[PDB]
Amino acid sequence: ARTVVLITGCSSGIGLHLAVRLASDPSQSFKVYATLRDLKTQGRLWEAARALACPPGSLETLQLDVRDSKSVAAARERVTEGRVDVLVCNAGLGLLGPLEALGEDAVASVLDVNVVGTVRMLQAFLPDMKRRGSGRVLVTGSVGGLMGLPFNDVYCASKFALEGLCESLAVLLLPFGVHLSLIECGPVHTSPEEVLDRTDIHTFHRFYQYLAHSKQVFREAAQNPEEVAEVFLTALRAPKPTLRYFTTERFLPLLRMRLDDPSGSNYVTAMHREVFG
Amino acid sequence: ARTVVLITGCSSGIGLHLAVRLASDPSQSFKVYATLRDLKTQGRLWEAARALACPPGSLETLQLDVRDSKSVAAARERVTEGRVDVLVCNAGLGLLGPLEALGEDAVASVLDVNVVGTVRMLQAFLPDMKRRGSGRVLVTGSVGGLMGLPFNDVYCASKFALEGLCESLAVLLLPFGVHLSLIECGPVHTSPEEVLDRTDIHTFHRFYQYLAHSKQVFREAAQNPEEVAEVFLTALRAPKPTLRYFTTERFLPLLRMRLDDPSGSNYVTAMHREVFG
Ligand SMILES: C[C@]12CCC(=O)C=C1CC[C@@H]1[C@@H]2CC[C@]2(C)C(=O)CC[C@@H]12
Ligand SMILES: C[C@]12CCC(=O)C=C1CC[C@@H]1[C@@H]2CC[C@]2(C)C(=O)CC[C@@H]12
Repeated sequence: ARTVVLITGCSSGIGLHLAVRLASDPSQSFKVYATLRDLKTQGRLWEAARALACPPGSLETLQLDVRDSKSVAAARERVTEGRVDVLVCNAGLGLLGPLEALGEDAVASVLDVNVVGTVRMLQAFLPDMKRRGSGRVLVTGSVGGLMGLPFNDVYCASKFALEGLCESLAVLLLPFGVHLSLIECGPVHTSPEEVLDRTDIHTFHRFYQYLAHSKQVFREAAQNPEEVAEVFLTALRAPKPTLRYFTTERFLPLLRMRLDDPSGSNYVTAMHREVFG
Repeated sequence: ARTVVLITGCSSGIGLHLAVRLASDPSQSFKVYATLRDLKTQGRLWEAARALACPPGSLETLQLDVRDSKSVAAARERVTEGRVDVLVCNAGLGLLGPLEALGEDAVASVLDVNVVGTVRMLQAFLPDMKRRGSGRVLVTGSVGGLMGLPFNDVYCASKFALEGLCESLAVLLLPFGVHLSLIECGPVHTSPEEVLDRTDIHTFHRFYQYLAHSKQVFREAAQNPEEVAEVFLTALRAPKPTLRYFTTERFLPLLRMRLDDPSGSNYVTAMHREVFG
């Protein structure tokens, strides 16, 4: 029997690279259900799949919108094996800008996709894993889920939310045989005018500085998606997986500083200087 | 000029005690706008206010539903002074139970009130604080926002979400003169049949154990609301407030263990043993 894997958010980035890495594995051990919110975006996945020569039947695409529990249930029903060995909750949205410049709908959407959509996947797929006493859940996390980043208030809110969701579930799942793990990613290679109308000139200037700083960190530290995707595989094959895997060690010093001063003052000062010099 | 304070969620608990502590201050330095989602619940606030003899005009109630940006805007307009010196984002919901037993609407509501509602308060009130270069924002946090608790997956999700929201905003607000702080609270003195239908017998049994453990921690460690409310006041009067204040030192050892093993394995094991013995 092959390992059945269901991944959300496979139109690009991590989810696309992980789906074709697993489907193309030389051992042919995995059957992958790559899900996408809109099947019109599946072309890059099929072009990457052909390039790694995934065997016929190793990869299938399903439409799955994690904002809708009916779409979640109908994709679950399309899993012909009647079981999901590995569930990868990767679907996600970013949101960048002055908090007061973000639309209310955009805010609600980031939380609904990143947080409620993961809850909807877990409600639909966990019960069967708990009953069989086996199953692996991998959740794409971010450094933004471990420490707060300026102008990413809502995005960070949603990634910190996943840390608390997963850690709470991990405490309960320990003796059930169901393993949950977050894969903590740094940056990965994957109008000024409207913002200026919704904020003050100083905040706008600080946003510019954040953006110039961010592009520089990205240019210097973004990892290839193949390297990040391999951390998922490592977590998948660990006999007793930990709650968190880190794709890089680059942000651990910032992490440790944050974690060693619970008042948060050292972190706030250090991150303001790191971003705004 | 009096310090104008606007507090959300004042029908009971922390928000009710803080509103009457501030309005009854012997110095008469504060004017409090105590807001409630449903004004039919304001009786306990007025009974507590009379008992502490808050002077006439020291305390006013406004209806404010943080799920609705129109209700947020109309309460802002009722602030006759045209300024809010201290904003207290305290409105919040709990959610307890097996993740698969929680209704989709209940999940969405906890996030919308606890997380999006705080975002809506900050969008409505921050810009004026940034323009004046002064203002204090206090957010009620929880130990459940710092570490994951079994059967509180969504509640923890929402409190961790506030940590990432506030920390992200704090990094930007540092030089603006606007101070944001989380007040980290432990427990504070403030049908089996439907759950059994939505989960397995083992999860149900574990829920019972969590509940018996929780009631015991509460009975032994719940703090009086007057003590918790005073930590808000302390943060309010600090000339250079920190990002986080802790109402107690009881959970710091668990916190430190969690923070010293980034893999999360020590935390998961220690919390499973603490709750389930
Ligand atoms: C937001 C971001 C860039 C875009 C991206 O794709 C992934 C990340 C995560 C790491 C962020 C970084 C931007 C700059 C940050 C604030 C730092 O100085 C340290 C943490 C780092
Ligand atoms: C959920 C809870 C009880 C009800 C309440 O009102 C506030 C809290 C926060 C502290 C929780 C506690 C329940 C039991 C927990 C899991 C522990 O063993 C350590 C942390 C503690």
